[PDB]
Amino acid sequence: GYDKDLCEWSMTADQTEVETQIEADIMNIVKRDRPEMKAEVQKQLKSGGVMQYNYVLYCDKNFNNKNIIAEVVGEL
Amino acid sequence: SMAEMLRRDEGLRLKVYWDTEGYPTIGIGHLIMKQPVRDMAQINKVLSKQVGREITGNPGSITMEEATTLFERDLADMQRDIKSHSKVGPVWQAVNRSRQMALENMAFQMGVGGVAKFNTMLTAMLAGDWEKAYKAGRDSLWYQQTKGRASRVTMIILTGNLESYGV
Ligand SMILES: [Cl-]
Repeated sequence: GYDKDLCEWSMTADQTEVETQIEADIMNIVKRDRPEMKAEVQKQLKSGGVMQYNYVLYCDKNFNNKNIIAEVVGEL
Repeated sequence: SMAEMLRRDEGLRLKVYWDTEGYPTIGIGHLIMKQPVRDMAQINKVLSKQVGREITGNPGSITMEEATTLFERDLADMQRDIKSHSKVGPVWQAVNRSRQMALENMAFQMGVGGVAKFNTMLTAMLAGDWEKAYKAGRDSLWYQQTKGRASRVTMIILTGNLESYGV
């Protein structure tokens, strides 16, 4: 998604604050849509990183954030 | 484009952050130093030479134009290396542009030397055995540890197109 305030903030704010926001936003979608995938998502965020999702979540009008689960864990 | 592909997989930062290994990073996956250094005087000193002007800030910051310039140089360096590598190069030369992008995406993530470790996958790509290549990519620790990205990238290797990136 594109969010004018979160786009630029996510590019510039301290990493710890940004990762807290990214991780909360992902985990809220997981809990709503595929709650059983929580442990898998947590595992991937720890092994693969959190910061890289800032662009698709907040800077990209062509990315629908409902698809962030598959973005982290793969299709289906 | 590789810019659009790697902006998606690496994110976009105008201020330093530290990757999963503790290494200072900025822009589109631009590694500043392959060392777990947090000292901002030292990070900014190295980044100033890489960008070409004095970086300031705790953490250091760049402009969007500088992030693009770092990316273009990083991409070119990686493409130089992948084509001249005695194992990966022959494979890159033998597949279509989409599968080239998949290999370049992996090399951007793990280095051309990391890609060279995928013997079974590379051999299968040279044979045109895309299902075997896909299965070998998905059988890897790389897939276990960055599963979303490995999924999208191996889907290219299987299908020969970029629809796993929405193209
Ligand atoms: Cl949503």
